[PDB]
Amino acid sequence: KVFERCQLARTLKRLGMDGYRGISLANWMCLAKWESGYNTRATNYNAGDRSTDYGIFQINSRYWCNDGKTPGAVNACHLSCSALLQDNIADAVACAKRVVRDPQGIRAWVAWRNRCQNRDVRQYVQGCGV
Ligand code: NA
Repeated sequence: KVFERCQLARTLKRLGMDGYRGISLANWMCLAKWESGYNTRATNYNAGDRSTDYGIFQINSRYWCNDGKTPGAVNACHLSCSALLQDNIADAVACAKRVVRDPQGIRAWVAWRNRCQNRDVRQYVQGCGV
């Protein structure tokens, strides 16, 4: 599924993402926008280390989900990476929350650092009723 902007903002708010571990909804929107263009079935294979990024948040298989084909990988979210390719984003949200419970927080995603950190992200939630 490719979410429209505001529908995703409300979906995320309903899932308890607004202010989760101090991360505003606008930051999560900026993250999903730059990681996948709000696309839940997005995938990116990293030929360099044999891992793959999954879903709307492009969560990596080396540490977060199990896809059975990533060397020496772990599964911190305790999910099959398949769960991160569903139209329903509940599991991807549970996993994204798990990611940010770690020291880096929202900084775990380099794209957030490149396109969201110290930027005016208000535009991502404007007019969505959130
Ligand atoms: Na894994």
